[PDB]
Amino acid sequence: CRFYQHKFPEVEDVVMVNVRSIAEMGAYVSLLEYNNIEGMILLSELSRRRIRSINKLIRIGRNECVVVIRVDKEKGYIDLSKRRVSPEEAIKCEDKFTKSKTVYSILRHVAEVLEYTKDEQLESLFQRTAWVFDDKYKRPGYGAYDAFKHAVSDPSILDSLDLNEDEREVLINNINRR
Amino acid sequence: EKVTVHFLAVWAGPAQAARQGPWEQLARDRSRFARRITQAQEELSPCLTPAARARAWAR
Amino acid sequence: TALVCDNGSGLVKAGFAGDDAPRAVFPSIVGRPRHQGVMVGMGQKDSYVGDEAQSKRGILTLKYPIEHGIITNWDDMEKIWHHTFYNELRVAPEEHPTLLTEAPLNPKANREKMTQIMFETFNVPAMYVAIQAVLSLYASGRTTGIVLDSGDGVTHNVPIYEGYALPHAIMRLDLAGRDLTDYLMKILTERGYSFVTTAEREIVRDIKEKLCYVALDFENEMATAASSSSLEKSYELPDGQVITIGNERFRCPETLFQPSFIGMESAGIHETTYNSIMKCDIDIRKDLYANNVMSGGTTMYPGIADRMQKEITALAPSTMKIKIIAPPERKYSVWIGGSILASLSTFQQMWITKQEYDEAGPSIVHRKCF
Amino acid sequence: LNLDSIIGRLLEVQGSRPGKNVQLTENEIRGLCLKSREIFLSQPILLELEAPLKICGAIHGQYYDLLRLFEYGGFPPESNYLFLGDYVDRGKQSLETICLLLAYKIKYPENFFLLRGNHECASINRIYGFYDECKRRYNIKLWKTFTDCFNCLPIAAIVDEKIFCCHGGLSPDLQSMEQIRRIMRPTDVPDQGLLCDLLWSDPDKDVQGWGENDRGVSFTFGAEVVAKFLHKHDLDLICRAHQVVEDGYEFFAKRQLVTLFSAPNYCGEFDNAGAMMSVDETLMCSFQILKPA
Amino acid sequence: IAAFNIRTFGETKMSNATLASYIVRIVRRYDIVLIQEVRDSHLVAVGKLLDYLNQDDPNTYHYVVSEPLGRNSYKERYLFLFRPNKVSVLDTYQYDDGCESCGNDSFSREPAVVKFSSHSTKVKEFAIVALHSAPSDAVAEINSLYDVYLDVQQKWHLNDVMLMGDFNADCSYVTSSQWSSIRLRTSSTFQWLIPDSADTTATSTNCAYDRIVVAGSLLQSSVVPGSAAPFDFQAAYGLSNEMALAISDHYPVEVTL
Ligand SMILES: Nc1ncnc2c1ncn2[C@@H]1O[C@H](COP(=O)(O)OP(=O)(O)OP(=O)(O)O)[C@@H](O)[C@H]1O
Ligand SMILES: *[C@@H]1O[C@H](CO)[C@@H](O[C@@H]2O[C@H](CO)[C@@H](O)[C@H](O)[C@H]2NC(C)=O)[C@H](O)[C@H]1NC(C)=O
Ligand SMILES: [Mn+2]
Repeated sequence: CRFYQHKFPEVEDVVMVNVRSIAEMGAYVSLLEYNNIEGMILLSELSRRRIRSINKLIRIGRNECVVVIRVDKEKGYIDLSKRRVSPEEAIKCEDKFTKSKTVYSILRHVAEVLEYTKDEQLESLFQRTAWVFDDKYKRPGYGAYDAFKHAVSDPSILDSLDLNEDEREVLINNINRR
Repeated sequence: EKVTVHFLAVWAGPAQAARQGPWEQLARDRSRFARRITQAQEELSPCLTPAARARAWAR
Repeated sequence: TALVCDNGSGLVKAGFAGDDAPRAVFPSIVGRPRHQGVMVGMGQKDSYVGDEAQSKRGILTLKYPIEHGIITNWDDMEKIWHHTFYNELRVAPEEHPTLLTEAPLNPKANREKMTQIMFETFNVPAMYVAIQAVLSLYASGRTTGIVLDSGDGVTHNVPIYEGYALPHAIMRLDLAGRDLTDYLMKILTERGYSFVTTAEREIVRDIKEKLCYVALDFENEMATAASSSSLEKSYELPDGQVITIGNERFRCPETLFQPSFIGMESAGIHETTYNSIMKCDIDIRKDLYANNVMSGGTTMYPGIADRMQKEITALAPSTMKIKIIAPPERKYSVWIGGSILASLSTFQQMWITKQEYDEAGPSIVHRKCF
Repeated sequence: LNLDSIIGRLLEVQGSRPGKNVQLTENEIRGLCLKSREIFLSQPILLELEAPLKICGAIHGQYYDLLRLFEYGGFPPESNYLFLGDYVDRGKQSLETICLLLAYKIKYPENFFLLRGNHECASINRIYGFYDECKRRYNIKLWKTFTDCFNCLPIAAIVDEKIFCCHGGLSPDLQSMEQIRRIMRPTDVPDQGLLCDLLWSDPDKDVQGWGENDRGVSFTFGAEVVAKFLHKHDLDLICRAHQVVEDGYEFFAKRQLVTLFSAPNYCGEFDNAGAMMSVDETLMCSFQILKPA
Repeated sequence: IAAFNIRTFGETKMSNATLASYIVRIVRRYDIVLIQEVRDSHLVAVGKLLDYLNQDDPNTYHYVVSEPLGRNSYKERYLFLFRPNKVSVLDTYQYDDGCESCGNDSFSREPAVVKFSSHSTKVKEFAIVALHSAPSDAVAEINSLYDVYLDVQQKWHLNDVMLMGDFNADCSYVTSSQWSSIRLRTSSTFQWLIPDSADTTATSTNCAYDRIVVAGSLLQSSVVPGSAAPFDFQAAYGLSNEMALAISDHYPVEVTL
């Protein structure tokens, strides 16, 4: 399941990608935050062939953060740009990716106990937990993470969630194992 | 350093409109559809052969 | 190179094989002047088609020569195609193979005239006729499944197995796009608004397309409509006036599920889908249940995916794996599927060629196109 | 072939609000194409030119800037022009640009000269816009006519044995000028060899000798490589056009080389200047610069 | 020939069965009538008007109607109604007033120009120029009419041109001192048949708003002196002041050939 309520990124966000293949017209990439849907990164700058484009392909083991240049929700395309990300902008992306991944990892163990098999079932769990904090605090990503850390000291944060006693214990357990 | 400076400002109209072209955003939106045929071809063709094309209306 | 011309009741979708979207989308309308006259700076026109025909409808008698999916007037239809090739795509038909699309269960006599016109009147080098529902399935990238193709004029359920329609299971519901628009116009009128000028009558369709949705729980929201503070939304008219729309947002597409609202005794789309599966061989139902693909513009309403999921699970055997696929591209899925089919290398020997027609005659269409 | 009516219609729209299209007939542009490819084949592959002239760099389809560019240095024949290529990709009106240049080539074949850029290559302008641009506004059969003229374009020029001009740069295989004259046309751009190298290499301030080129299909060369070639033939500093530089021009070897890029506000993504070099009758060099908006 | 500005001539006004009756009676008096200020986006009113007139015989009236003209959202058409048994249309064209996007077009509502064939009269070829002036641009637009005459000469080799329509001409719109700026009046080529003293307003004001202006030797000698006058349809049809305004705020201007 994706990390956030919305199914597509907003124009101008910088997102992290995995480089999947090299073709004539660019690199196909997977958005790590959006359930691995496929995007693209336009040709970085100037001009280039495919022969030495593999020296530009070290991102496959680097997972660069790139900015969304165009979206078309109807057609399904996401175009991205590497060239416009500054090093200072990049530092936040590494931090954001680690933070958002942490919420996922907490919830992924949650997903195992109830044995979800369909993405929409997993999303609804998210809708009632991680995404409640994201919406309540109008801070995508950061909201869920900050609240989970607090649960060590403030257990009451799960009380307003629609959960039974059993559901609560396994969620609480996985925080302690951190 | 013989620069004849031309600090030439807008004298036509929408200066930023006639520089950034839709072609790089229409050829890119072509390949990602051009590649969809090949992935489809490896799933769509086995129903488009003369031996099987006569199978359907038989049953 | 190849052309794809999807002839629809409401909208014609035309373009080139290989392109991801149709070049031209315009109303399937041909208009002939009721009176004698000219537009300033023009010679006398005998007909207008499409966009120009819509905007001048006042002085014309409009014809929608595609009624409930079936081509029913060949004089009018000749003029829609003439407009498509020469004015909209700006191509010469003799250079380009042209794939046409046909409605499901099109009568045999109708099929033949389509082939005849293309060759003798337009001299196309090749042509093919594909069932629209089948093209829709291809574009989603699977070969087995049941298509819900619901458009402007007609809705069809078409179960498809191994690439070919199953004639024993096609159901026809005469409830589709323009019935919903008309129903909305009625109930919006009942609220105490007036759509008098043509300018004001055409916009009702726009309101439908943008703000309407299918309710997840019907019973709850019908009581909650007036009370709720968040349901009701406002749409600004072009003059400046702002009207408020309430329970009409979700009552309108409900018509799809309960045709009785407008006096049709047919069964709803959830029921017809079920009836379609049970008319097929017991051997295949597992695969149908798992591949309900929805198609066409009137299936575009937000929320319809989740509502279909629920209503079908209730009717089917308890353990059947059900999945509804609602491709984001589904307002052009018919055309796009046509674009894919005509681009395959394998498909190049399935075309009806000019040679073949000269030997066999119009009856070839049944041998080659099915 | 009435060149002036076609050219007249193209130029009448100068000064209008940008975006306005010019729609020639298919037969006319085919007419432009059919009368264009004859003069190039009749002239040498290594041109021998005379001053005075105006020199200008890459255009990349910024047609309204091309029309603005001629407003300052003088229309032919009050001053001669050579453009160095890269006018067929990314911008919005590549077609008008190339169609206008060939028409002027036919009118003034001894006063107007065009070299081949790396974008004058089927595999490139397939990717970066020009193939797609012909399909929307015209058709692909006419595109094939275009892939016939490019194969006969020249690639470099030397002014009075003192200023060496070309699109890309030097090659470790270029020992005699005869090696260039022997390359046969029409030709595609091969996957290796001299013709490729002349169109793609770039200078770099921090390499000594030969380095690896980010472009792939070619190479980089350092500061010491530059000095030896000029020295062997008793030549001076070199002026070429293929890069993007913020100032419109940028020196990189203690003023021994300048790069020209002539399209300001490049494709709406940059705030760079575009520069033109103005060379008078005595070979004195000056610069013409379009400052950012 | 008439020039009739029908205030907010649209669907609303034509659906009223009463108003339709009276409008049709007015048109039927005339063999050619120009209707101005047609605010009819999709030509529904125009269709409904021709249907009423052409119920019994389909060729009583033919039409010449324009595209919506304008710099802004407000756009009007020129609607020509003519009897095809009396005159024929050989050619029409929209005056090219230049490039709107440049901001150089001389008129907000470009005059429609129609070449007529008239077999029954002494004059064989003549032009009708249509003008609905912009209220707030009357001064500039009337001046621009000088240039329109010269254009007509080039295309058709025709000196005989009749200019008619809603000029918006009056005391406030053209004051005494401004009259000396209008070449069309100071030049003896043009006879002004509607004088300053005529009253063409249905209100109690005394304003010569509507005018007909004629150029050319041949056409001038065909005009019957003094026939140009307002037709008070209120008087002739005995109406109240309220219904008169509901129809239109302008009277027709008529002429007999
Ligand atoms: N977002 C939307 N919401 C509701 N209705 C819509 C939306 N978009 C389009 N429609 C309606 O869909 C119809 C057009 O759909 P489509 O083009 O699939 O029909 P068609 O293909 O022309 O006809 P057919 O499907 O019978 O061949 C029109 O009635 C249009 O009003
Ligand atoms: C057509 O319009 C006229 C005026 O707009 C209508 O006459 C008026 O009708 C209303 C009815 O709502 C009365 O209240 C007024 O007193 C009438 N005013 C005058 C001055 O007559 C006429 O009724 C309309 N006809 C139709 C068929 O709609
Ligand atoms: Mn280059």
